[PDB]
Amino acid sequence: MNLHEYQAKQLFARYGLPAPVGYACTTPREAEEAASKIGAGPWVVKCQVHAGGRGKAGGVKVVNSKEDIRAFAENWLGKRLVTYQTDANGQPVNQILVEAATDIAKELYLGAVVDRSSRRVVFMASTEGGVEIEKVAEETPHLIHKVALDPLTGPMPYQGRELAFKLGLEGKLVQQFTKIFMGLATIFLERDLALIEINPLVITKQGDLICLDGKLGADGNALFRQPDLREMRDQSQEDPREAQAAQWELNYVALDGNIGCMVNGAGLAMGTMDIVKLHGGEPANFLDVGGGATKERVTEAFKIILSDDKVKAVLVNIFGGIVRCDLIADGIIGAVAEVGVNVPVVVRLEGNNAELGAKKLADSGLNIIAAKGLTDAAQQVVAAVEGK
Amino acid sequence: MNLHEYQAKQLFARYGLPAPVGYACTTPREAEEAASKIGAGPWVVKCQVHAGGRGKAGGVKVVNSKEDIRAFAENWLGKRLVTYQTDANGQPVNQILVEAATDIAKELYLGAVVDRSSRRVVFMASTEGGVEIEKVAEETPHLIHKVALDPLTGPMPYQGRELAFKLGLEGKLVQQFTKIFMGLATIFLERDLALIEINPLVITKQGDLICLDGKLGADGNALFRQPDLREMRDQSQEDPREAQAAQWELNYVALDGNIGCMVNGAGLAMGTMDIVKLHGGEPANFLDVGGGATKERVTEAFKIILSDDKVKAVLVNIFGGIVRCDLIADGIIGAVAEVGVNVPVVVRLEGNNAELGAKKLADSGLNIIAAKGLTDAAQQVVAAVEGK
Amino acid sequence: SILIDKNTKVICQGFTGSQGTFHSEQAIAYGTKMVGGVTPGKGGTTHLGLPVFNTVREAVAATGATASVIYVPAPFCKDSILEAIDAGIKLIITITEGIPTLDMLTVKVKLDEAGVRMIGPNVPGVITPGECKIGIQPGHIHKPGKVGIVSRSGTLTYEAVKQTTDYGFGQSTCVGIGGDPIPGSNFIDILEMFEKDPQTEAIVMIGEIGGSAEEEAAAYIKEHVTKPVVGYIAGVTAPKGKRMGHAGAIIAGGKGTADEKFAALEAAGVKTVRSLADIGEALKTVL
Amino acid sequence: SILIDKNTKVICQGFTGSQGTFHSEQAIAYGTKMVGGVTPGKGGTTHLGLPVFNTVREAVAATGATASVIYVPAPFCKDSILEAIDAGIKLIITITEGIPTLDMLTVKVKLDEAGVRMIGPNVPGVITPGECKIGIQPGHIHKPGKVGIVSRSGTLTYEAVKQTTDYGFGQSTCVGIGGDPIPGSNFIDILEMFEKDPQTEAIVMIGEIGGSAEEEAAAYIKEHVTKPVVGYIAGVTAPKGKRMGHAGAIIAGGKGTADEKFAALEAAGVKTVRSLADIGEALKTVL
Ligand SMILES: CC(C)(COP(=O)(O)OP(=O)(O)OC[C@H]1O[C@@H](n2cnc3c(N)ncnc32)[C@H](O)[C@@H]1OP(=O)(O)O)[C@@H](O)C(=O)NCCC(=O)NCCS
Ligand SMILES: CC(C)(COP(=O)(O)OP(=O)(O)OC[C@H]1O[C@@H](n2cnc3c(N)ncnc32)[C@H](O)[C@@H]1OP(=O)(O)O)[C@@H](O)C(=O)NCCC(=O)NCCS
Repeated sequence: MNLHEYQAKQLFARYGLPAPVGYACTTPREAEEAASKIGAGPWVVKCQVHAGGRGKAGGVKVVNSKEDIRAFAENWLGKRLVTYQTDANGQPVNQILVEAATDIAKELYLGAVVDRSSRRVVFMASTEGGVEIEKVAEETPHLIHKVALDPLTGPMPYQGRELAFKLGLEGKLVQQFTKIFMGLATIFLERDLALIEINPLVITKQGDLICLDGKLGADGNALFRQPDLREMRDQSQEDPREAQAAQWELNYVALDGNIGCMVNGAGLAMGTMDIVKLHGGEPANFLDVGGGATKERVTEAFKIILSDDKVKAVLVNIFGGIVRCDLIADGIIGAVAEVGVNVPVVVRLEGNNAELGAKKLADSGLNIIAAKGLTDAAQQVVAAVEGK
Repeated sequence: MNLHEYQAKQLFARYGLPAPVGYACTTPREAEEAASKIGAGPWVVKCQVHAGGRGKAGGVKVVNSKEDIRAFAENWLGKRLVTYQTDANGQPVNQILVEAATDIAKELYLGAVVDRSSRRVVFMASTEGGVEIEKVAEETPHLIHKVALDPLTGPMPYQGRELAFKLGLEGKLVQQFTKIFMGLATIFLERDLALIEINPLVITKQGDLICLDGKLGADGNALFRQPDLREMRDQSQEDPREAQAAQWELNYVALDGNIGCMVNGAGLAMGTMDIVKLHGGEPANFLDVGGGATKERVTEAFKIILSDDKVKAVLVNIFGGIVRCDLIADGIIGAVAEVGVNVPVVVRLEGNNAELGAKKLADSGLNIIAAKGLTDAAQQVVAAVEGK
Repeated sequence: SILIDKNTKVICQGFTGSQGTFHSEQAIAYGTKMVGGVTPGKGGTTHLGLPVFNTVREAVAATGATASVIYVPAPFCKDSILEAIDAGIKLIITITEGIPTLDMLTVKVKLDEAGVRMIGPNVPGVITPGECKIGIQPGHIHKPGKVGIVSRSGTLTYEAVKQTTDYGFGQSTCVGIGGDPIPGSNFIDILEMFEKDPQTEAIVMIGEIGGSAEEEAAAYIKEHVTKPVVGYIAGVTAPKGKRMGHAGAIIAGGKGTADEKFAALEAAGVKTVRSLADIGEALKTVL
Repeated sequence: SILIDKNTKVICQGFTGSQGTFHSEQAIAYGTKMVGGVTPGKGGTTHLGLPVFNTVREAVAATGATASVIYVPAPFCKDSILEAIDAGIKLIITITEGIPTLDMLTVKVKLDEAGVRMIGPNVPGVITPGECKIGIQPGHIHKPGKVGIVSRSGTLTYEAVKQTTDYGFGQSTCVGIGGDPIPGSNFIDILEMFEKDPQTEAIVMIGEIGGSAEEEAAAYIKEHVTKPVVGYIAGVTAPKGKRMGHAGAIIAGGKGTADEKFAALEAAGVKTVRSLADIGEALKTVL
């Protein structure tokens, strides 16, 4: 799960890591009243949303009057900021972070993730701050530097210095940097983070390192032992459906398309979508039942897939599972009738008595086709939509 | 450095580990007034000294009246408790620990140290509580159980359970034990301890695990990063001379003998003593100059060795060093005159111009012999004392 | 075949739990040599007609088992896996889903260092048709054979498993290496096995978007694998951004795309198939 | 000879400090190939006529050195040793005294795992008479020869070193493994070396009370060493209880006594000597 910028800076603070002085506000009054608590302007107002590119979108501004702060807060709180990292529908702004302006001398990049290839936590540092690192990697690689934490010894200082010297830092800035490396590396391990991204790590005109902007990504799987990160989850930041699909042990994700896919197994799901859009067709989504596919799960699954209206036909593909294909076919029927499914459904049962199951779907009456085989079920779902 | 029992229980507490309710008192009034703060008797009074065997020595008693507590405190505070683990001169009692009596059902043993052989921190558990484990090892080995912490993963729960099951524990006691294992193992690592010894780890009539008595040994070398343990050092518990020898970068330790040995190098020191007591002779002590053997170090070294009066002759054996043998010989002379050494000294210089040095000691006049060779210097120091 | 066989003796950690029970029965009925299980606090009892122990060491000593299968909830796996490693077990199959990535990061180093092999976590298991079955894969869609299967996906494996059984090719051994960011074994581990295995005449490699395990397997295949390999990558229609079911499922940095992997596999000499339905055909070809 | 020689190229960590400076000069004057040193923040300067770098990696890349000697204060060794291990250095000689035992516990595992050899900590160093000298041992009391020396003690080594030079036996190589509870190398490590070394005709093993490294060496000697070994254990007059200079110096548990070790060595076929003065004689005998 992702944390808001302000939440990350809070953590950073907690670990003795420099961040601009500021406050997260939930109303224009709070926003403007924060200007004084901070000091003299100009001040920086930033919408708090999980996606990036907030700058380009005008979700970040530097002002010089309580009037502007007030105006800015007034304009965004409640609205939804849409950046190049948000879906075309953007994300709600429920807090405006108001902090002090920083005298930027140079912008650096510091970040960490779990390198799947080297199977270690890797910290990256670059002199290319304020830039898409993804890009820096592409164009100028030799400007990115890495180190891997040793699971046996923990983050060591010589590593922070190595990066500091690569960045050409010297004097106190080297020690300062080494501290931030040790600090971040510790948060990463102790808080079970999946990613850290200090972009930019600023060197001020005054000559000090400060984290002007930070993005933290936590490891969902570790949340049971991360009570604090657990409480910082901001539901309003991700697609709602995905959220309920979750408590309902489903796994939703939407796409454009017109054909709804309901498969059990993330692999088979992508494979199903792939095969559908191979026979023409257009995958309207990715829904991984979860296997424990019971009748309720199937009824909920149908609701979520059909909560969207671009869906013209639903393709069910259940291979294996904990329930016998006949009981699975019933859940498909009972759900189609209850949720009052109003679309042609093409099922593809597999496993125990998929025979009897396939039949239960033919005699049901409901516009529930019962394809024979993956390849087939494809063509038929593709067919049932052609024209609409 | 060692910690008092009360200091250890404090730490244990800090880590959520069960210990009797009690208080460390420095005056009879405090002692007796603590009885009420605790609850109803009987209560347990225990002298606080670093050595063990306090029980046998009568330094621990179970009382049933404020009058006794008062009496007991009154009798020990200021006195020196002498046990089989203290030198025949005992150790000062400056605190009396007063805690609640415990309903002991069974006594177990839990302890940990750094096994030099396996190069790991090893925890030992046994059902032989209240007994010298050293003994249990000798007689009944199969009753001792061990586990080693993995430097890579840290203390794991399955390890605490392994020990718990060996001890025949079951039910809540297993989980309880596992907790104490995890707790102790953490203190050991986080606080850089060299040893932990919960003897006995008690199972109460009420059916719970509690640390009736604990002994913690910290790693001196890590004290720079152990500010708290650093402040708990109780100077009054170890021989005073050794203490000053320390700030004076010397390394003292006394024995019976009559011949004082002053060597540079712990190895050469024991080797010197060994060779002296090989040619008859009697090593009165072990003093490792430290090599940086300057004139002041030598003058201080002579004071400490001669702060004792069983010393009839001093044997100096300086091989190598940072100062040229002639300058070393001067320090020997200047010290013998200043400290007014009143004993026959037999030096054995080696290294740079040990020639000129050896001479400076002959023409000095002082009763400073200048032996030629290890073997020789021995016989001569042995000789210079024979008769006194 | 690789990893297991008729002789492999297995103990189950988390044996008295819902899933440990249910599947141990299935493995039992398939004829897998289940010699017992472990559940702290239940040692001394018998379950599914087998001894239940408190510690893995007790079980190993008592049964001489060498492989352990884990059905312990995520919050406790690091403790189960590390215990099994320490008890002497040489093959661990962790079915569990949800282990913190940092946990597996450490365990992976341990496993390596201790010379212990682990399939998983987050996997259906491993199966040698006719001989041994450790996991949750449908035993009825398999058939002793000549094709080896490795898959980052669970269900997809089944599609392939059925196809090879349907073309009467049979399976030498099926291995689900799993999804998770840092797994016990990767493609290159299992591939090097199928290569050195006589009974395996051809290989089916199933991957998906995310990471670069496949890209790395590709280079290995090209430089070390000789037997024919048919490959399939899912998630061509998957969009950048969200994680598709698994965490390693996201296609980030403009890398780890399905097409990227396909090409690399192709350039490595691997018979790729665009539709998961033609895996059987592809084999029929190369065989 | 073992460990080092005329060709060994050395870098010094903590090169610009008092001791790093003083002794680097001594090693320099002895003809040891000091190619540079490392001191964070002083990279780019030259010291004792040699390049000073900020990181070990820079130095290794710049000089191709393979051995590093450490003169860094205890509070920072774990960081120096781990850096050197990671920079590719294959031989580390840590002169430092005072490293927390838990630090060396971890480092020891690392060293092993990474195939890196370390003499120390808390040692005088290593010296191959006439060829290479890394440490603080007196170069003037040595003499190229046929006897190899291993010692848990610093100064004692010198007594032995002088005696062998005085009987015109000469030293193949001198190694102080150190006192500290968990050292980089133990007797068995160095012994196995002297054994496989042609130039070494006889061995002198110096130990002391505490632990059981000697007892373990004894069993090794008896089962694997063929060359003659003269042994000496100090601390026969040492009393149980206090630590004699070193932490590993205490004779606890009624074990690790001097006499205990003597016997074991004797039973192993080692020529023991009761007086450190007769080490030369003992050699004269066996040689
Ligand atoms: C592992 C998993 C199956 C467990 O589910 P489960 O069986 O319902 O869990 P239960 O609580 O019923 O059983 C767990 C058992 O673990 C045991 N246990 C706990 N810690 C243990 C340990 N360290 N060692 C051994 N057993 C342990 C307990 O015995 C418990 O059962 P019991 O106390 O009732 O006897 C579940 O967490 C999971 O990961 N599911 C997803 C698996 C998956 O999808 N894999 C992908 C394949 S495609
Ligand atoms: C190691 C020891 C010699 C250091 O003593 P020292 O030279 O006086 O210490 P100094 O402060 O003068 O020098 C240490 C240098 O380490 C350097 N340093 C610190 N951390 C460093 C690191 N990680 N890497 C490299 N150099 C580092 C500094 O450069 C410092 O010198 P500088 O900053 O002045 O240039 C001392 O701590 C010690 O252990 N003495 C006992 C040794 C012993 O008795 N051994 C037994 C043999 S028998």
